[PDB]
Amino acid sequence: DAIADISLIEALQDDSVKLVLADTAEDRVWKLTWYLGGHSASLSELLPMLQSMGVVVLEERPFTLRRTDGLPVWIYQFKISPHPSIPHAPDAEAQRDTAQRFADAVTAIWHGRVEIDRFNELVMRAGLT
Amino acid sequence: DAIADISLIEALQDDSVKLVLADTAEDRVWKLTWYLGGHSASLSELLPMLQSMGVVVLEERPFTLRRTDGLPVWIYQFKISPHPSIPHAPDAEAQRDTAQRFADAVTAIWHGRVEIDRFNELVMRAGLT
Repeated sequence: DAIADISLIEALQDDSVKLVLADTAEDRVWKLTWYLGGHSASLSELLPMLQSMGVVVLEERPFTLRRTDGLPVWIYQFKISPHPSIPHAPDAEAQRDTAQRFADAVTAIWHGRVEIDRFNELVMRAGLT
Repeated sequence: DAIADISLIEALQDDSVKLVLADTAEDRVWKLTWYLGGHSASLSELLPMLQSMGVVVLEERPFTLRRTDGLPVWIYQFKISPHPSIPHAPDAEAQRDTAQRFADAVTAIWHGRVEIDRFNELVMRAGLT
């Protein structure tokens, strides 16, 4: 896990943001790793963005460290679960596409390019960008 | 810390709730220990109650264990900060009274005896129950 972590950490820039969404070994539970490259963010603003996605926030674990150039970076492990009414993935390809769309959507939400509303849930419902 | 923890844990009952609010060694930062005696609660419902209090949720740390009678209990450490416009405590007595009112208010919020709105902020603003 250290190889993937330092690779994503080094690829970050000033005030950069990275997300990786994977599935937990159990059923209907996902792990989202959220990397903040330079500045820390509180949960009261980080949670509503994921709430608009339609998933339920279950657990959070914070971490932090310093990069090679002295840039402090933060890592947040989110154990989340999507809404039961959300359809499943017929294959691994659908899971991969949904993960990519989810990461891009939340990244857009953080930058303020969109609004915070339940319309975002359609990304995981109708398979839209 | 173990003496105070097991004392509060043993005093709990089925589906009981306990809160202890203390001040961190730094300035304008508080630590709230939230003990759930029997059932686990997600952050998506535990956070709005504290949001209505007027404080900003900064960090959360989860823990769990089993009691002597086999009852599983959960502990949540919340590192929070009140709103800057909220007045300070002129003495330790005001801090103690505010902590007692805060604990009682949030305990009432969890039981559903009140509503979730910004009116609750007056508890920490005008010193009301």
